[PDB]
Amino acid sequence: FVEMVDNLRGKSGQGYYVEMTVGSPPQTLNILVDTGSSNFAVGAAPHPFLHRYYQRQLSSTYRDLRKGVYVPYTQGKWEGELGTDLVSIPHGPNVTVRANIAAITESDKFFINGSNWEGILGLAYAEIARPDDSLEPFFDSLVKQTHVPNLFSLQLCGASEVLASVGGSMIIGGIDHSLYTGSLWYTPIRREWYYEVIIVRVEINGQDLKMDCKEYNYDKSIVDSGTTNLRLPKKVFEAAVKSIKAASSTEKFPDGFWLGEQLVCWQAGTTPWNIFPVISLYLMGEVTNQSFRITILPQQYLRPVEDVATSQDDCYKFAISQSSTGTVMGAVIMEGFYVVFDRARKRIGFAVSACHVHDEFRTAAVEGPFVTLDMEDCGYNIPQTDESRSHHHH
Ligand SMILES: CC(C)Oc1cccc(CN2CC[C@@]3(C[C@@H]2C)CN(C)S(=O)(=O)N3c2cccc(F)c2)c1
Ligand SMILES: [Zn+2]
Repeated sequence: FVEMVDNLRGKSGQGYYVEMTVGSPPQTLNILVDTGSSNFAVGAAPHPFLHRYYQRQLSSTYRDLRKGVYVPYTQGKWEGELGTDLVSIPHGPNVTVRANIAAITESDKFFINGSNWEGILGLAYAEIARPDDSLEPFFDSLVKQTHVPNLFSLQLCGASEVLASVGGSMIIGGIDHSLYTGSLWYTPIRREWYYEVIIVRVEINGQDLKMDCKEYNYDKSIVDSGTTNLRLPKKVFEAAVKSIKAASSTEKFPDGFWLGEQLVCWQAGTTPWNIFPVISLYLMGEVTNQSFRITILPQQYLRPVEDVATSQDDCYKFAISQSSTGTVMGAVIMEGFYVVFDRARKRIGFAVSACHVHDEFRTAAVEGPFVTLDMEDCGYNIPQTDESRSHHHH
């Protein structure tokens, strides 16, 4: 799928985007690739952080749905007008789809200054689409309207006045064998809403965290290309950081470092990578009682940032952070691997990425099988609110 290799770009820590065209004539837009949301939404009015926006009135193929949408999150929000229009991905399949499109008219702390993207491509399922699950996500429309297989795969490749440029591949409708090495291991998608998975075990430098495995998935664990960090539930983050601190103890970093709010530096090329441990997440296998592990290096969890005030040093940000909404396997995890979102088979595949950052001593790894007799259920059941229970699903 050569035509789709290297079709993603971005700035380190500001997301990966794909170029898309919307309307007739086609309006070129850079769109955030987000497996953690399900709406196709685009800046549609001026904003200080946008180099352009979607102009609905200028598309001959635009159809107004005469319905607005309000999308609040913890860290930001967007609102807009719903409609449909012709959509294509120039470095994607040779097809045009009529998809739903939310024209963003108002937002707060959503767009990022310098990110070079003006919209979002929510690749997750209809269950989490706003306003409700009847608003068909883009990927669902693409599959229904064309002969494109119900699968996509992501190879996110990790990195003085600007942030480092990043690259990647979104292979729509297939798996490209040049993007990975070794075996491709699959973990079941628990439920089709977010790309929800189950973590059965966590090790830091081969050492088991020894927590009740439901703690790893409290309240869920998701694969999210739209999130930079590896985000872990409070108790898990504490145990993990305690362990990384102990292995790296010859270096006494400020508190701000471990909170992910401060860079730590070393003379160029002298970074002591070997004092930092590998992190292994064991994911539920397709077979009962089996698991496989995905192992990341500090090259994935220590994000490179070039200091204006310290240009001659290699500086890093700690990219593991606390969560109150479960585990989020963001770019920190994804950059080590080629990830296959096999929707047709309700499973997620992981293989060692041909582009992952490593050294001469260690590599990111995907290894299995690991067996457990009479394996306990590691899944958490989210308390059901009266509001969600009341929803009908016709
Ligand atoms: C590329 C990254 C760096 O920035 C992003 C900017 C916009 C959307 C996304 C994708 N994605 C990231 C996580 C998300 C939901 C959002 C769609 C869920 N979380 C619970 S959240 O509230 O943090 N939240 C978030 C983060 C920033 C702004 C916002 F409104 C919500 C990422
Ligand atoms: Zn009903």
